[PDB]
Amino acid sequence: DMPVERILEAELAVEDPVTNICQAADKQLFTLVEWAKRIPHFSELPLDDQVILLRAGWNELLIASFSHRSIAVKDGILLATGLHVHRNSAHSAGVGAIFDRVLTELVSKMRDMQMDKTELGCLRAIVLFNPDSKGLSNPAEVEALREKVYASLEAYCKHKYPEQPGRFAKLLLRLPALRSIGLKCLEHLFFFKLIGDTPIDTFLMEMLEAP
Amino acid sequence: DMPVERILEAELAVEDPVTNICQAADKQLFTLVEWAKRIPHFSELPLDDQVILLRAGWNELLIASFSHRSIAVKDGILLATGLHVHRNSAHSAGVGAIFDRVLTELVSKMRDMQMDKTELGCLRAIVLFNPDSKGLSNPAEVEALREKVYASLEAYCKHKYPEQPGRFAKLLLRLPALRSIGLKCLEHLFFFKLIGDTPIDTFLMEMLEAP
Amino acid sequence: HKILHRLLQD
Amino acid sequence: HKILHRLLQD
Ligand SMILES: C=CC(C)(C)c1cc2cc3c(cc2oc1=O)O[C@H](C(C)(C)OC(C)=O)C3
Ligand SMILES: C=CC(C)(C)c1cc2cc3c(cc2oc1=O)O[C@H](C(C)(C)OC(C)=O)C3
Repeated sequence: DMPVERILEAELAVEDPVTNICQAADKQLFTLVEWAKRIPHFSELPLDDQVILLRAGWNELLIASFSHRSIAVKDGILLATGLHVHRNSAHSAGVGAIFDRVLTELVSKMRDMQMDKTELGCLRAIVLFNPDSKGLSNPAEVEALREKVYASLEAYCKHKYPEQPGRFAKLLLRLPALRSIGLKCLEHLFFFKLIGDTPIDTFLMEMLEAP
Repeated sequence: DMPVERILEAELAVEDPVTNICQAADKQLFTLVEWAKRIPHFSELPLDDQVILLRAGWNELLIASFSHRSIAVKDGILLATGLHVHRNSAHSAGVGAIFDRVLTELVSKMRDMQMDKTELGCLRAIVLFNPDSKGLSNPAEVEALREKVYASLEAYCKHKYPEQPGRFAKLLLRLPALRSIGLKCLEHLFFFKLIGDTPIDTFLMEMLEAP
Repeated sequence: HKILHRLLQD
Repeated sequence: HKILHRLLQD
């Protein structure tokens, strides 16, 4: 079973701008582990698979979270550190293109449809249970959990928003945007690491390690 | 309106291994334009938006097509040129990693669930109607068409496969994989272009142009 | 993007 | 991946 109540609980339990962003990322990685432990059945996966899932999913998971956190702000993102990054500040730091993608493809779209915290939590749980993650000892088990999440998400959407039959699909169809943005954010992170003039903390650094 | 019948019709109407793959890609780009013209309402979009949509979507569109074409073959892909690329041949050409992603994340998953041609066509139509495409004169119009496709796809799935309530979501949740694989395939293409020892034909080359 | 435009024209 | 393992351990 995969109750949306437990998924919302997990969300509520955890509730140079590039430097501030990277500092926020590291901080949130610790919080991400605690979030994942609160997602039903995650903790009962083999430890190595928990590792694979979080290493595969961390960037999209963090991106989804800060994007939804920023829905009430115009032309900016809210970091969990309490810091705001304005569009202008991002642009002035040479990261304007990817920042604008986050705002247009994620934040504004979450705002437009009033994505709620249960829906966000479920989307994040779907991302977490990524059966395509390489090295999984039992991909079918992870596929099964993902199926349970999106079965539960749809039921939630049909009950809470019966006037919006396309809402469930609309939620899922932000996932390709999240995937591409996640990949581009990672590319920037690897560059910041390569260049060496951006402090990267230990957990964030560990995520940039090879498998 | 967005009838799945018209979308299937479009699919049926158009029905160094790296070199062969690139040659196949160029060939299929011509066919892709004809496919898109057969997708309801696409031709009635402004010409500049038709251009944006196909330039944004071509690689994923082509990847979806060859992946579904290859479901009946083991450890290989079927090119539209009639040529087969075996996993071993791909690996021996230095493109094994991305080839394996195509096989595991797309082909094998399409095979596992027996994705049919209507479903493929609809997924491709969703990819085509990408409202996140930059420069669109009316993104809302493209969003509307995408909504119509996935409304129709779901109805098809509920009617044809009522025993599989999660099928619709399962179809949509191959789209993040398609997006990431598309991005990686593009990266390889840009490298083949940069290196210069892979022939790239005119239409494929045009797709690698800047906007 | 001349090829694409031409093909979409008709 | 020592940090991740340790945090997941408990
Ligand atoms: C601005 C874009 C660039 C490309 C520099 C970029 C941005 C980026 C942003 C965030 C991130 C990693 C990131 O990697 C990047 O490379 O995790 C941080 C969040 C999830 C916000 O932690 C909090 C505090 O919630 C948000
Ligand atoms: C093998 C992977 C690499 C990375 C070299 C790679 C593969 C790849 C494959 C195809 C493609 C573009 C591609 O770009 C790539 O860079 O469009 C061709 C299809 C869609 C098959 O046209 C037909 C004949 O249907 C398929």
